[PDB]
Amino acid sequence: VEKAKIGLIQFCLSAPKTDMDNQIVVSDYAQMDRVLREERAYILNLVKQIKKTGCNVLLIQKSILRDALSDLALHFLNKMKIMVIKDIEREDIEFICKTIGTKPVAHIDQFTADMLGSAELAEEVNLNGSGKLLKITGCASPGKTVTIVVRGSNKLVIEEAERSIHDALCVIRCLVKKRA
Amino acid sequence: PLSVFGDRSTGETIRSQNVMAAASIANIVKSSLGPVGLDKMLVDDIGDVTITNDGATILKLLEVEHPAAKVLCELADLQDKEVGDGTTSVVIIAAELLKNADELVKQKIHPTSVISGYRLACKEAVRYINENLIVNTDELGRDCLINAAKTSMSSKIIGINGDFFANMVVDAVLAIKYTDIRGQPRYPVNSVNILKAHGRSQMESMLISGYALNCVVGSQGMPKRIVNAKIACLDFSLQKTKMKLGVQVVITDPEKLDQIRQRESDITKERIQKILATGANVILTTGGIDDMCLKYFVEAGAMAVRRVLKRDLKRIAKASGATILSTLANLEGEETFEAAMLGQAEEVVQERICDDELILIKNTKARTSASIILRGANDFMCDEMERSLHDALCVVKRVLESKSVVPGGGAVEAALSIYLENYATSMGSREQLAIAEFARSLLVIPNTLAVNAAQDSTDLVAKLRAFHNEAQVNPERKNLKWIGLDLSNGKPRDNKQAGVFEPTIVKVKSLKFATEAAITILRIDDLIKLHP
Amino acid sequence: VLVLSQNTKRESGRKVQSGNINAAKTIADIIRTCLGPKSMMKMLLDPMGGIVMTNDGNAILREIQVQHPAAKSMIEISRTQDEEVGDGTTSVIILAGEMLSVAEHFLEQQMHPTVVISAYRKALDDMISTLKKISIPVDISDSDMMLNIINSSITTKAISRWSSLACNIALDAVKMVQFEENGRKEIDIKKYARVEKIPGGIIEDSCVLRGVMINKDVTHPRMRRYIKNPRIVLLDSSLEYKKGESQTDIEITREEDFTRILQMEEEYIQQLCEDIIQLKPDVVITEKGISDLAQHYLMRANITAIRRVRKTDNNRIARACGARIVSRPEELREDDVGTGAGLLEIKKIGDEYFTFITDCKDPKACTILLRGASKEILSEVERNLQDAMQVCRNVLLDPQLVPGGGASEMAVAHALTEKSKAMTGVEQWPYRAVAQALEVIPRTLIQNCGASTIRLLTSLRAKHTQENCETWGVNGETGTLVDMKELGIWEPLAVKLQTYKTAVETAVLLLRIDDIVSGHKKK
Ligand SMILES: Nc1ncnc2c1ncn2[C@@H]1O[C@H](COP(=O)(O)OP(=O)(O)O)[C@@H](O)[C@H]1O
Ligand SMILES: Nc1ncnc2c1ncn2[C@@H]1O[C@H](COP(=O)(O)OP(=O)(O)O)[C@@H](O)[C@H]1O
Ligand SMILES: [Mg+2]
Ligand SMILES: [Mg+2]
Repeated sequence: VEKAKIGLIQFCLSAPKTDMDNQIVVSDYAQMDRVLREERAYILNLVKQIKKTGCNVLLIQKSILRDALSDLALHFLNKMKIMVIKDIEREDIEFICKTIGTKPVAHIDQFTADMLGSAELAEEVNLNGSGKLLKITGCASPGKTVTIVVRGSNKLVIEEAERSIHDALCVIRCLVKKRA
Repeated sequence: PLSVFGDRSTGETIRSQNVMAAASIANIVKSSLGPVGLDKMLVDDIGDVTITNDGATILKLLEVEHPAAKVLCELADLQDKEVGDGTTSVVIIAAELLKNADELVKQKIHPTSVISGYRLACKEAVRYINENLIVNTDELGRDCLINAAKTSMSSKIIGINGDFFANMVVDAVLAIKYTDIRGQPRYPVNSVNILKAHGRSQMESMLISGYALNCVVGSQGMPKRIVNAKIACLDFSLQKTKMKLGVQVVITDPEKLDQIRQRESDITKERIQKILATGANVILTTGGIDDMCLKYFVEAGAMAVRRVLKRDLKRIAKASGATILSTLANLEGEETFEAAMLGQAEEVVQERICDDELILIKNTKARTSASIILRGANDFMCDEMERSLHDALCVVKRVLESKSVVPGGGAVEAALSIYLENYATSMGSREQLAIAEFARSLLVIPNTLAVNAAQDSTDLVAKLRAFHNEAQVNPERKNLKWIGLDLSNGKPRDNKQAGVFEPTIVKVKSLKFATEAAITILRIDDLIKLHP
Repeated sequence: VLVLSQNTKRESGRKVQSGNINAAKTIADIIRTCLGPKSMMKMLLDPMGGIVMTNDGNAILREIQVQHPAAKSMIEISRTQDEEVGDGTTSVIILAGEMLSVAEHFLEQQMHPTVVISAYRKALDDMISTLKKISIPVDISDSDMMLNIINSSITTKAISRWSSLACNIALDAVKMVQFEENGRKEIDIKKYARVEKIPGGIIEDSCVLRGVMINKDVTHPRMRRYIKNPRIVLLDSSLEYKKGESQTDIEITREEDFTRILQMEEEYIQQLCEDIIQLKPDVVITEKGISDLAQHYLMRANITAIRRVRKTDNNRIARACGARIVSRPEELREDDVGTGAGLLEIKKIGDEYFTFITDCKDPKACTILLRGASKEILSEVERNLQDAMQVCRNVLLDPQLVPGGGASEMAVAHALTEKSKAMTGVEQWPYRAVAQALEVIPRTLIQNCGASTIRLLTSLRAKHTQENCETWGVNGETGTLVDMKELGIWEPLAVKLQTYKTAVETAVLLLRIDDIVSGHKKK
């Protein structure tokens, strides 16, 4: 993806479920098809409202009470050429908001185009044989955060390198705080 | 004193134990190095036999309980996962380097100087490897890949019959080449179907031009030979419709229950009629298909395959140019099926191969696929052939990606040892002995190759060293560096024109990994084990 | 205590090789008893509590529990050879044992196994070339030649006194199973030839039928049991009122709701029955269960119904008549009705009702009716018939013939001996040893016959030394040399080629082991 717009989503994209006990009573032969047609129309309207803002990289948070993304919404987003990354925890929200500079959105009525973050490169990399990795480089309004990738042959060597890096960072912090 | 409640060791006790463990690990896998060594055999506790000699599998299936051996095991696993070839040589080199550094440590020498000397020697060997490089595209090209595949398949069960297997691997690699940014030649592996079926021998294992499926037909009334068919990729269950958990049915009028029950079965029929409205023949489904839905495909004269894997369906859709549709929904509010996203196969013939049957698919019009059906004797021979084929494919991929070849054998190690010996005269500090130990550790591959061949080792090593010393000095004899090692008779020959061919990405990575392992293990001198 | 591995045992190479060779020799000496027409039958005792009395070389091997990896590999290759062609289960084991025995002599002479495997492959290539060169064609239209081939192939089993009819039965079964559906692919899957075993009667009453046999009975005694030319229909759904699957609830508040539902159920049942009757059926073959209202509605129109049938039985019925199994009663149409039935009689075979459907026009699925004494004899007869059918299928698939007995082996040995005179190096001794090892089949046949190994062996060698005697074999009934052109013993070439390839592959796999590491508790 080239020149993408990252967007944070804090709501699910599945069947509408209320906070109370809801149920659908079917008594006619056409209601079984009418319910599915209305659900498909609602999903299409949600996809069109998401696509109208011009987003490219969608970030959906983790949900345990209900499904955050169904198969129909995923297929529609794939047909609309939109990358979906449905794997965001609830602890790294502030770090992402400070790094990419994107305000969290929890309702489709406030998902305005100006609440998105401008990105210059949103691509993924593949190693020789140890899983995939996602990297985001290029931001219009960067923050004061950074990340360091530690490699190595064994996990013990990686842990030792991480401990050495942490010790060096603590030493630099102490030297800056003491100014002596 | 010191309330620890556990066994501890301080001094030369833990170092000697680690040295003995490394020596035992090296000697365990020292009977399958080179094309002269035989295979191994691993039996569990229930009677299952496993015959392999790749190196990583032997270390994985051995139940290792020592940390010093677990480090070598995980290092070999990482080496096999990275490149794919050279899993035992790196472990042997690391064990020899550890044994050589133990003697220096026991000689009242600080391990820091030894580690620095080993790092300097590794850097010098890495810088010297790039000097001796041969471009594969500057010579013949086609005759080098065959030699590389024959060398990679020289220490396996198909050592004699390696001429046809090399050509088959080359053809599979040429047919599996994908198209991307058209900047670098990418050759992805793990994309062919390797089926293991007993019956015929090894010469009757031809290469199938297309993708193969390990599934049978659904109903017996469906045909098994359709010429010029259309492949339909689906990703949904083709059974009866069922409501969700939050949607119940409260019958209040008896004049509608029969209509609802009829519509529950007519919806699937209408969906099948809308799917088959474009004239589809080959229908692939990942989920299960009910018995009522198969009657429509039987009466329409089409094929319906169920229980299809996701990777196989993805590869079929990529080769045939189709698109896996998870649902029939589009940009509106009606389920419609178009004919623009359908396959176009040549001929689908379900041939019977030893009792069980399998569906064969030839090449299409978008891309070209390939599949190799290896035929062995029992079950261990098929697994060994599959492992050898995977190793050959990985070696060919690494060779095509590196665009360079290095004559393997007992030549590169001897040249590196000579270069390190000639470089130790410049380092006048305490790192002079470390470079010598690093150079002597690299000479353990020809020693093991001569020991496995049951021939003279000292005389051959001396002859190789003299030849390398004569080829180093005097620029008039610079063509003697490609001697290699011929274990068939016990005399040097030409290892560059028609001998051993190996890529350059295997030696450098293995040497760096062995050096890193030796460095991270040599810095251990205190073991503390707590009581469970 | 610091240890590297717990509960692990490692051996050397020479000891492991000697143990594997001894195990292979023991297996070959145990299996060499069942060979030739003068062999004896064996019986096993399975842990279930039965008796397995047969004479096949693979059935005795599958009922023996071993612990050596070499024995397991031998059992595996024997089972693969049996699943491939069906014939030559003992010959491959004997050949592998003889190859191991003649290779241990060179292995004891500090010789590397790489050259041994190379010589074995070079000899296998020449053996395959010679067997393809000495091939003899045969026509597929001559029924007498096929009958003689089947009789010579099954002359070893106990059916040597009844193969006069078993050969014709197997030929008819092979001719009926062969069917070409769509395209140009002639399949020959042996799944529509159900071989039923019924105790009692004489062995002469066993004859093939032009149809199928269902061990069931009618649902009502008022139905017909003997129809001339009926219209047998097939179904796959249930003819009863069952529940749904979307979790539906019925909330009633009036009075006539229960009666209305009970009447609607009967109305739907009657509508389904009329939809079945509208096509004018006769014999209903359904896989589900039928209640009482549908049975009464079918009896009102004089329609027969059969309950509880298997899927394979339904497929055989559909292939015999010519109809198809349809699960939609509303869309049965006319083309899905089979009219190939010509007889439907239900008799009693010892307090048991059996449905017989024969007198078909052009049936494609036959049912072999076996009548014997107990169960072991019936199982042996079924196994012999299956082996004969597999041999006939392999012959029809590849019209090639080679001289049976020990003529082809001696010819190949003489060819390899004459070809080894132009070789040099150290590859001539194994090339001659593998040629001299091919005489293990005629030697065993002579030992089982007249026990004159040396004399008959040197006589056959002197006979085959000539340049015009390549079909001279050894008779397994008398003990004298007789040409195969006047006897009538022939074997398929593909079976011998597969046996040779399997033996060579097993020898190669066994001649490359030098370490046994056992004790890791799997994974
Ligand atoms: N045909 C051959 N001639 C000479 N040396 C060979 C030949 N094949 C392999 N070797 C050598 O044997 C060594 C071991 O290779 P191999 O046993 O295939 O497994 P690995 O490469 O993983 O150690 C290699 O370093 C190679 O140089
Ligand atoms: N009547 C016979 N005349 C000549 N050779 C025979 C006769 N019967 C059996 N043989 C030989 O004995 C060998 C063993 O045959 P058999 O025991 O029936 O099956 P298998 O080949 O599976 O052991 C065959 O290769 C065949 O050539
Ligand atoms: Mg290798
Ligand atoms: Mg037989």
